[PDB]
Amino acid sequence: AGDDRRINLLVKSFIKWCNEEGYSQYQRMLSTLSQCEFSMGKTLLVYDMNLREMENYEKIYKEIECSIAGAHEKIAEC
Amino acid sequence: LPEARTRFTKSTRNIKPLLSTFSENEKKCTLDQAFRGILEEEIINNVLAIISLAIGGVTSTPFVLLGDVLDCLPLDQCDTIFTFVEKNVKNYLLRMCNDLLRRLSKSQNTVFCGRIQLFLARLFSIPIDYNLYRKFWSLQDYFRNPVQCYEKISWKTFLKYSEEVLAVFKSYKLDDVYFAKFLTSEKLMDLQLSDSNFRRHILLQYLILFQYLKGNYVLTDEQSLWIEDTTKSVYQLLSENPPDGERFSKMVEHILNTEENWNSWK
Amino acid sequence: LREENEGYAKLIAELGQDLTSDLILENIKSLIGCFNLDPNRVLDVILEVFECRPEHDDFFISLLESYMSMCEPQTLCHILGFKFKFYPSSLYRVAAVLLQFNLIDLDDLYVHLIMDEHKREIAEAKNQKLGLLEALLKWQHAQNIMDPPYYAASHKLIALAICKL
Amino acid sequence: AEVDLRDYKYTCQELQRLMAEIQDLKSAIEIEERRIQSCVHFMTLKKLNRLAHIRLKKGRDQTHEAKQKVDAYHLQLQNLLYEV
Repeated sequence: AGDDRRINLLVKSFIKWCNEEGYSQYQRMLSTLSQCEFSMGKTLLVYDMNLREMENYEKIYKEIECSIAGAHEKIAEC
Repeated sequence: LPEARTRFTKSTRNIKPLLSTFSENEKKCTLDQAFRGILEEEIINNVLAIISLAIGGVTSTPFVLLGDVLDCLPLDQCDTIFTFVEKNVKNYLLRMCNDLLRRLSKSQNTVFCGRIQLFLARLFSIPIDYNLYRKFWSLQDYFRNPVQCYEKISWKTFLKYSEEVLAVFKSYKLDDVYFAKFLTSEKLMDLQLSDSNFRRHILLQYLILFQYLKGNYVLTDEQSLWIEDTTKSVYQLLSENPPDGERFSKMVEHILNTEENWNSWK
Repeated sequence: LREENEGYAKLIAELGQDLTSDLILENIKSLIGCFNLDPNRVLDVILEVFECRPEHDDFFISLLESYMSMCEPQTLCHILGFKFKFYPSSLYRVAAVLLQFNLIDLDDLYVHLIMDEHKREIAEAKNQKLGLLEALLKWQHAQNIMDPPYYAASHKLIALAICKL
Repeated sequence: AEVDLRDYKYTCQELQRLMAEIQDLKSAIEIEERRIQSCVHFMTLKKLNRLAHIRLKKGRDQTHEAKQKVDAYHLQLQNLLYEV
């Protein structure tokens, strides 16, 4: 959401920089590159969180199978 | 100018020495991006709460940093950091809370979502009658979809099924760890009928549907007379509660009046 | 309300049971987390239950204290001002309960409840505040309400409240 | 599909090296190529984030359905134990 707007703003700032002042523009471009690297690291962390959420969903499915076995044992106890 | 950035990263890596060696908007931008890089390294490598306390001591952008931290940490450390946020107390707060609502599946995390919404409020074999199952839960889907309660044929099925279910409820006459949602079980089917509180749920849902219909979008006046007749029969069946039938009936009357108040003011 | 019907139905049917406070708090938190319930509207439902149930006082007082421990104190003041602008002695009863034991708030409710009209009536001589003086005496808060000096004693029912006291 | 199979961070490292080379040259077409590569990398990152979020939402919905079925079975077992 906001990361797409930040990436579009970084692309617009890079296009404006390509269009003391040069050193300040180079510092701003390095700042935009650092923000883009932070966004790429956030995307990699989001992918790792998606893989961990899939692993937790598989663990929840195994716990649901164990709870179905416990429900059969509770049916025998009932 | 990146030499000042490296000097800032040397000074921040305790907090009093960073505040002494920190000594006008672009320098603060380099400082905030240094905090971005250090927090990203700490997410790669608890300490995040310490850096958030440091930013709250020194200082916009900490909302973005906490949003990134809550996006990274899935389940447990997200809960501890949200308790830290509860200990701490613009649009970024609402964005973080909407992301927490959308990421959770509400299977066992409904308590955490309730704490989020409280924070937002602080901000602002046996023969089974399967036909009874099908008719009752088709009526339940009619309760779920009041938009479907505007047609003719769906209204006719609502009439027939509602009159049959209310006939069963009048013919029963019982005369006498928490389960979150409704139990769609074809197996037992009798513990819900023996519990009068389940019928209290169903008749409250009838009364809310009737008050919404009284509250295009037009109906036949004969249908409204049918609704009033069935509404009076619902008041009759709720007066038949052996613990405080008439008292709880007057309670529901007062609640209906107050719902009319909240509708007509808003 | 018009989207989540089962949630408010469960709230009313759970508050409709016969009389454990923290279990009901867990049930309220579960219903709020499941059905996207507005916490202010849940607070309205709890207040109107306590209006319609004057029997079990301190139980619902403890529930309101544990609920308002997680919220802002001015919300009950705005809700009671909204209910007083909505209109019934149950309103005066619940306001007398909520201004005696805990969460006492006299200034904001006096803002929500006429002063220049009362001064003009007192000069020419020479509604809900009176009901609050009736239900509150049913004590220092009433003395703060007292500061015309004899307008309350000019009514009979306030004198009957003071004489019963 | 193909970008999900190929994924990633090496393109970001190459863009950072091209940015360092452009900052060394500034002290032409490489700046335009690096900007186009940065825009393509941002679009690919947004697409991969949307695909991962959709897959996580599908897994969360399936796990919520399985947990609801297991909770219904456990609630029926608890009601059968409370009946006896």
